[PDB]
Amino acid sequence: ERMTENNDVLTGNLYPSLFTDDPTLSAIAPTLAKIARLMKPTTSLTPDDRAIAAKFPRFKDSAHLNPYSSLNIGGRTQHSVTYTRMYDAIEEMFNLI
Amino acid sequence: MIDLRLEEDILTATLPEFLSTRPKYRYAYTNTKQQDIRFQGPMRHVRLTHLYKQTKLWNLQYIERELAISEIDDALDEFIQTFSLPYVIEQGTYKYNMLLGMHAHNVNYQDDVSELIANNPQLLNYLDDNPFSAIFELVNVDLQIYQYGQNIFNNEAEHTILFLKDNTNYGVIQALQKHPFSATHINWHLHKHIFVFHSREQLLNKLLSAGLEDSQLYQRQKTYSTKRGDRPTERMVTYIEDDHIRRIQAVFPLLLDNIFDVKLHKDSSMTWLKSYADMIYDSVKNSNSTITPEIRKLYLRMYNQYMRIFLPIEQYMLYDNTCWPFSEKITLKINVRLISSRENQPVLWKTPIDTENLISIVQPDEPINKLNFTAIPSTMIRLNDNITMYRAVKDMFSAIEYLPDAIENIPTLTMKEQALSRYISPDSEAQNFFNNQPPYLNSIMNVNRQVFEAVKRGNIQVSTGSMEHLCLCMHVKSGLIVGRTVLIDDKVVLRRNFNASTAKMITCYVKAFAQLYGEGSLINPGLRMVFFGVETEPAIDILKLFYGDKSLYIQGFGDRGIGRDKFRTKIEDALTLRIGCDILISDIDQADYEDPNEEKFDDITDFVCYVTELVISNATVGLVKISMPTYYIMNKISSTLNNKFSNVAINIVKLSTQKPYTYEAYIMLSHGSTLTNKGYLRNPVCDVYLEKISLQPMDLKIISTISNEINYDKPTLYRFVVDKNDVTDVSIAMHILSIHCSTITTRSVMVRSDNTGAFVTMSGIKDMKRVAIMNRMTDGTSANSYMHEQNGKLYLQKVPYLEDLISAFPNGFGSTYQNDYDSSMSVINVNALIRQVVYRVISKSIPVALLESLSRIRIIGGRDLGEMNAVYKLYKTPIEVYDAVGITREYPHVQISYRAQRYSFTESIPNHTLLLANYVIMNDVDGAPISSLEQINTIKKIISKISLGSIAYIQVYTDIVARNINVMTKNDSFLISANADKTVFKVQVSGYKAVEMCNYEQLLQLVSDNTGVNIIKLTYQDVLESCVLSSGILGDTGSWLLDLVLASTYIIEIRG
Amino acid sequence: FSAIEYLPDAIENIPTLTMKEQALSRYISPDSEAQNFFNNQPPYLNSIMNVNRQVFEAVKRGNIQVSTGSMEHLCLCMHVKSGLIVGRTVLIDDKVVLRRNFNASTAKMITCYVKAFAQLYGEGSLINPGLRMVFFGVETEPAIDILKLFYGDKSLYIQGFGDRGIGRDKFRTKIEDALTLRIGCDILISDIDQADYEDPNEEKFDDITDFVCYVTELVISNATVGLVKISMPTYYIMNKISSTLNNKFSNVAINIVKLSTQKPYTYEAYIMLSHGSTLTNKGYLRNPVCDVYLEKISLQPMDLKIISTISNEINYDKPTLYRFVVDKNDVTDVSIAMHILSIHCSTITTRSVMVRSDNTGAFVTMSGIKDMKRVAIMNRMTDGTSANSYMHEQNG
Repeated sequence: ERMTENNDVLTGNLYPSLFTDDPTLSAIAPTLAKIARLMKPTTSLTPDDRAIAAKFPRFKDSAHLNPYSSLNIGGRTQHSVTYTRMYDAIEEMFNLI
Repeated sequence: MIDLRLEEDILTATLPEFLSTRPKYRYAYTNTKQQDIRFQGPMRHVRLTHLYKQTKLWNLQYIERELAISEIDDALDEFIQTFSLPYVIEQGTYKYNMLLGMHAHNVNYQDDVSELIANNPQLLNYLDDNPFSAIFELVNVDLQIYQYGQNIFNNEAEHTILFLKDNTNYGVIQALQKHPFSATHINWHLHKHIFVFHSREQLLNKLLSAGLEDSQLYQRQKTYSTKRGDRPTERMVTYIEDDHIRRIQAVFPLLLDNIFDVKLHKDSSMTWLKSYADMIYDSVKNSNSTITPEIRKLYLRMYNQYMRIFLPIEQYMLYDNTCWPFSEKITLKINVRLISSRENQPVLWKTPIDTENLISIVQPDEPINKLNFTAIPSTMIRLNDNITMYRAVKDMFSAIEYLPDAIENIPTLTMKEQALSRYISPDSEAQNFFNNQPPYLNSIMNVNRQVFEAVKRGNIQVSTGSMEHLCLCMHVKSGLIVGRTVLIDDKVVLRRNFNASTAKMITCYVKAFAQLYGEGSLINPGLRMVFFGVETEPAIDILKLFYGDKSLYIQGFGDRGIGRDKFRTKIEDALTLRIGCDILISDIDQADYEDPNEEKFDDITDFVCYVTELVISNATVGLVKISMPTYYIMNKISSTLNNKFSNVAINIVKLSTQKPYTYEAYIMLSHGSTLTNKGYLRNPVCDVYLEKISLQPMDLKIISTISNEINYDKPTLYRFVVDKNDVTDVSIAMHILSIHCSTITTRSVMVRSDNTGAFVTMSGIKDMKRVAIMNRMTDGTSANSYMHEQNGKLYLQKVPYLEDLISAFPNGFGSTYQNDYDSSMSVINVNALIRQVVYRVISKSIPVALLESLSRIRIIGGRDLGEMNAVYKLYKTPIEVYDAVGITREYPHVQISYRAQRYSFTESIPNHTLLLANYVIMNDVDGAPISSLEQINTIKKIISKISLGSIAYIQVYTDIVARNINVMTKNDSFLISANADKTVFKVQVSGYKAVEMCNYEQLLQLVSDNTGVNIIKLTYQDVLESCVLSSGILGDTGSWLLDLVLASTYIIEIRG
Repeated sequence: FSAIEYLPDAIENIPTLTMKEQALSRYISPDSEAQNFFNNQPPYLNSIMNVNRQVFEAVKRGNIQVSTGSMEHLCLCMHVKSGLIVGRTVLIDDKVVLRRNFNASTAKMITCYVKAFAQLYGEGSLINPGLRMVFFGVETEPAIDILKLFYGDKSLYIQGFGDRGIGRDKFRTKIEDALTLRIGCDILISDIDQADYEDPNEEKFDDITDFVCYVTELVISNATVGLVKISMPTYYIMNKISSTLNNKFSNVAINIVKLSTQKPYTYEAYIMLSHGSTLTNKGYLRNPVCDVYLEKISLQPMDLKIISTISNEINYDKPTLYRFVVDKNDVTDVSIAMHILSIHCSTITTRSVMVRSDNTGAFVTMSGIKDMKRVAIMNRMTDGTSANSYMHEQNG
């Protein structure tokens, strides 16, 4: 069945497959989880105190997703992990091709 | 589930534990194709972040197959030298708290407090208490950490715990107000941690799991068996003003009694919780309830507070002061005690007869009810028709032998015309049905499989000549090795074609051999024998494989080489026996039934007499198959004994291998001496074939439409399935089934991940006894409080309440283990069969015009009152029972009185009564035996107690046929012993000690001078009718004694 | 497998209202919490698991010999499934799948079997070449399979009754069992708790007594020897039993019996019935077992403490066990710690480790259990002329 291209997915109780944790996903069909895993962000959900502490409008105990990392962990400058998350991605994809 | 934080508290000076030999884990593997690897010990906080890629640990959770073991080990070793934690050792003792460390490694140092760690990892160390005070004073932010569940290869945080900046209570309430999904324990650890969930309906399951855990904890606290820990209660608090979650949490602390088979039989349990939490608003809001009535106030409180924790009177004694200042000594629990099913094995019910109240059949406006219902498939729990016919191998070789009974042997035209008339008469269809409705050959296949697979891998020993060494020598080809103990290694090719004649021939061999000379073994060091079977390919090979030290000469005759070869004149066989052999056997049916004319009758008689002449002129001993078997033929045989050879004698014999219901017999000939009888007049076997019976071969029904009708005897077995969604049809179904079936068997399944698709099963067999006992169900003043049957039939209104039904729905319905081979055709022992034949014809010899003969039924010989099947007068007739040990009671709704006492056989007999007694006067009143003279003396005692319109019955063994057995095979259910080798015969019923059989002559003279008392004998037309009107056929370790027992006992009736 | 058996002690057996009201008052009385604690504070079932593991792993690789019928040949026949080979000596090679569910009733039932068998006739072995027996347990799935695996030359007939198929099935009126014994069997056993403790009224008391008397009538009318589980067990019931001996059968007699498998602190007992002769007593008045249940005790189920704060105080009896760790860096606290521990514990156990490549991170351990004897012997410690050279205790 040619899956429809556009779909009213994200709003309401109908989640998209191919993006569940469910390690069975990895077991049954490799080379697919080996892709979906390369996409999940996995950074943090750091809240935002300074926003509310000035009585801005926010849902109490809100959060955000900084897409990136730091570079000054206690003043030592490790090597910008996002570079690794990018490099292994490229490497894996070209190995597959 | 949650707060598995168990204060492991490793010590800082031992964090070099890291190099542990592959820290203990937990592997599992199921059809979900998961590769789950739980982590045991202090390592449930480690989460394989997006680092560790290309490590072995990753690349193994793509191995689709089952995971080898060594891989886990060496990969873990390869992983442990990469993983690391921060720590610093210093002077003194310190604990590590093992939590912020694992976390700031779990997330690779990206949240603010991690900066407080990576820059200076002493703050992780801490003394006796409060591993967080310094931190919180130094940072002043709430600290959030996650919990990534088991099955390491998962990374989504299913929830998150959260520590508070101010361990006091006020801060707990404060932080709980926000964070729209939250919960916290009652343990002191409350002060240090709150929970935060993800969704609305992620709370529900956690709350229910914690509730089940609190049930277990309350239980194990009740008996003061509290483990080495703390946390008085497990339940939670929350501020979600959700109708559903508040309903659950309010109804919960009133059901803290039952045990909920936590995760070992996990089930609709939570669904049942939610349902019952809903099924109270229909009670606590409306009137007309079991609220009784104060539960309203209590339940309304519990539902309206959200702040107090309600502790039953026990737990409150432990929850002291340092938690929620909101609690109460709750009490007045709701009374619902529900049972729990065992492992997958099913459940059986024992529907009762005693009660105090009744339940209604169809709504109080209408007669007959009809539950037109579905049925179960056969791919579900199957149907086995295999009738277990044998215990250990000995039961495949027993036999029985009868001797002559008269001094003359002369063929008379009377017996000849008798036999001829019987021959041209067609058989009874029911009889055909009983010895063809299968299986029995499949039964010996079972024991053969047993011994074979047992010796192969089973611990079974054969001493090279045992009966077993024959048994596995059956259906096995070239696979035997004799190292003085039979072993099977290879060449295990196994025979086919055990077409029911092999067994008869081999049993005849073993019988004739044992009778020949001593039973030292089943191997003679050299022998000879022949065979006359119509087809004997296997027997020759069987025996030639059974010896091994051959030194023999075996060959069979008369094998034209046809599969189902009929017997036709079979004559070209005798000029072939110029051998002068040893033991001879012959298996020829000799039962041509096609246009039965007298010419064929005469020639077949000449033929069988010819075979006998041949066998007796030849080798000493040897059987022959007789299939007529009227004594007329046997008379002619015993006649031809005269004028030909000698004092050689004949014997009749039945075999345990023989199919039960046949007329067949074997005739054994020996060259030995005679016991001066030489003639056959009266014998049990011949008294079987000489009956012109006609019957209906009625059979089972597997109907699935229950009806509230007393339809007496089809018979049948009920079988169907209902659902669990609503419970008002399952209850009535099980009851209206209980009015028909003494035993019920239920099995439940769950396919629909919730209460939908319930599929509960019910299956039982309709017994005559329960129908008889519930025919009355009066409990009324001659009114239709349980009656008003329509035209012709009889229909019922109220049913004896079933005790434990409502409180079994969550669990307690079994789970359909491996086979569940629930059968259709049932087996019954010969003893129970005879009891049925008497509860039969006893019920038929009741004289006409004595049916309105009220009143008193007095019954001795009770002990489950099974005689009720012998009486259909349970309409306006009360019953009193005098019998042995058993709690005496009075049953008000069925007019049945049970009284336990010896009854002494000597009391008044009021006018218009009835006295039944079976095997009652057989038994030691105190332990001493009873002579036949004492027995007839007791009969004389009873005789004088006639009561002018009151008859009585009694059963007695008669010994008429015991005096000519002379050969038994050590049965386990019907024995016989001679005293001083011939005085009187003692018989041992299935288990009990011997009893003195009453001699014949005393009963003859008694019936001679009784003048109003008769003796009733039994015949097939009484045993076939009971076997066809009641389910079950035969074959529990008996099945060849039938005839004997049918001829042993008589019944004596006393009218006046 | 050991056991013990007691005989009657009086010549009369007549139920008196005195003993009946005694038993009734005891029945409606609640038990003592400490007693509940003693027979539930575990384990004992785990203890037989230990010896089972021992014999199993020993015969597998261990030099253990079973002569195919020994008590051991039963013991490893427990918790082992289809893994036995008899070459006149039991060997285990494969098929080593092992049973589960030894829920403390299997052991009682099997010990009852071995006792009744040994008492039946001579102790030549634990194998008869053909037998019969039944079971009245509330749930007996395993026992049947255990025995059917223990013989091998089956020639038997074993089947259990009254198994509704519920896991923790309570005893409730249990009556539909007796019209089912039309067998005339050999040795009979019955494991039914028969201890309903919920609203203890006299009606339930009377009916439960009638029930147990019914079970006894049934077993004695049937096979020669066979035990039964008694759980009350006031002699009033035993008086009624010995009475019902009269007027019914014979000189057959009764015996009381305790089993080594039985859990220690219980009130439970077994009643053994035999068809043999009597030693002219026929009555029970004075016996040790019955003199146990007839006590209205009330206590506190006090338990251990694992406290780690030593004090120079004579606190007499909690009791407890002390346990902690100190370091090696300086030695003036370890000495005083060990001494002020010695005033409380007759035995001390120390263990030392070294993680810090030097004296740092010392981690020396101390652990002991507080004994009353040392407290008593050091209560005095006078060595003084009626002065506080070792005293001047504060208030109280």
